[PDB]
Amino acid sequence: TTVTDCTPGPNQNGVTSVQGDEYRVQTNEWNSSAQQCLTINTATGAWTVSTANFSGGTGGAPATYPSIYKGCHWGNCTTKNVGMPIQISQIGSAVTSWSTTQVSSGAYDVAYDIWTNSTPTTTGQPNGTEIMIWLNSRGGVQPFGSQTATGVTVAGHTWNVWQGQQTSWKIISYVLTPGATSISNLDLKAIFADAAARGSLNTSDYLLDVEAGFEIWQGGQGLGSNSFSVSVTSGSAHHH
Ligand SMILES: [Cl-]
Ligand SMILES: [Cl-]
Ligand code: NA
Ligand code: NA
Ligand code: NA
Ligand code: NA
Ligand code: NA
Ligand SMILES: [Zn+2]
Ligand SMILES: [Zn+2]
Ligand SMILES: [Zn+2]
Ligand SMILES: [Zn+2]
Repeated sequence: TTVTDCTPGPNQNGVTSVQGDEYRVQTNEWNSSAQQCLTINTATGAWTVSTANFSGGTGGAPATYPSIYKGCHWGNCTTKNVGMPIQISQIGSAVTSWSTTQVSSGAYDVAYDIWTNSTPTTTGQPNGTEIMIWLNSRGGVQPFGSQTATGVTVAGHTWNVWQGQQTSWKIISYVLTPGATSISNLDLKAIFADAAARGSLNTSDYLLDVEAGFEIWQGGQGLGSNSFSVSVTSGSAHHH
């Protein structure tokens, strides 16, 4: 039940189904051909960056974003107990937990990447909002855009907020302050409400996916995911 995927970027994505295809793990080396290997437990969904040593500057785009997700990434979709796509305004609840393993070397973030879109499906780049949630970072890396709030309270935690404009979507990043290696029962509905209040999210958009992993600029070996869960609910109770 343990698989190792080194699919080289920048144009190939290696995608591994885990936990009955409730989640998928992707190499997603979207900006590099440097060696990157993931080791993935398909029963538990745990994974590790077992081989990586990225080099380059700490500015601009990262080399890679190896990640686990529920929902659709560029048309590659999970198939069990999904709850997405769903219009943000129609979400009943949305909760996630993530436990990570970090290394005190290199330059990276430890981040959720959450996509929204005007229509419920897309084959490519979402056109709504990218919501990032940085549990931690090191090595001097910073979020896209500009810091627009400092030490704000959202969904029971304290954050700095960064907002930016990409070519066809808006980005908002919640930077946990101080950083940590895990988060439990994070209320994404509360995050979405805040992002809408701050002008970064149209709540008529569809939520496409919830991803978590590491944007890596330098290093990367030994970063990992111990456990990951996403629950997005809708509809009413009904048994047959
Ligand atoms: Cl910007
Ligand atoms: Cl689950
Ligand atoms: Na499940
Ligand atoms: Na660079
Ligand atoms: Na980024
Ligand atoms: Na991004
Ligand atoms: Na809530
Ligand atoms: Zn990708
Ligand atoms: Zn906290
Ligand atoms: Zn905690
Ligand atoms: Zn905490």
